[PDB]
Amino acid sequence: SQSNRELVVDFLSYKLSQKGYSAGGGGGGGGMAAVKQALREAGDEFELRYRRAFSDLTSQLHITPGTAYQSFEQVVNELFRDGVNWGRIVAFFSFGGALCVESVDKEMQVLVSRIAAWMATYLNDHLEPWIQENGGWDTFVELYG
Ligand SMILES: CC(C)(CSc1ccccc1)Nc1ccc(S(=O)(=O)NC(=O)c2ccc(N3CCN(Cc4ccccc4-c4ccccc4)CC3)cc2)cc1[N+](=O)[O-]
Repeated sequence: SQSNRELVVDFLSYKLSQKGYSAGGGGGGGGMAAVKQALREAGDEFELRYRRAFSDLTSQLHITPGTAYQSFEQVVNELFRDGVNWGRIVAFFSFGGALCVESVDKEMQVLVSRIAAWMATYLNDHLEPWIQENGGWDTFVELYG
């Protein structure tokens, strides 16, 4: 669903903007303004909390011009290996943002667009099914937002 794609572009932009960088922002364009906000906030606390499992994980996969989508999907699978939930859902995004920020550091913003697509796909072929069977996103905001 295009809706999801909007969240990715928005979340990614917010993550990049936090490090000074910039990109095609999405905090107002489409709809689901509440979802975007609730997500951004949820992402912040994500990194903050949790001592281990975060700084090392990001290193597990180093997105590269040669890297394939299959290599990125494997990292995501591990995240949702013991089921799926709003808690882990945020991880998916927080993980993508980190990759984008890294690509920029190595003068590879072009990769950013790629990560965005890779996320949109997995989002509509793994979590999408679950999200629909959990009160959609509206619930994520009602509980966490
Ligand atoms: C109230 C508050 C606002 C507090 S902050 C918060 C805490 C946890 C999750 C979200 C928000 N939100 C809040 C509280 C509790 C909840 S909750 O549904 O009970 N969910 C959790 O507590 C929770 C979910 C997943 C977790 N890991 C992710 C993947 N693994 C490696 C791991 C750990 C960390 C990062 C990446 C990875 C990872 C990387 C690469 C591949 C796979 C996994 C191990 C650890 C740890 C805790 C959700 C939310 N939520 O917003 O969705």
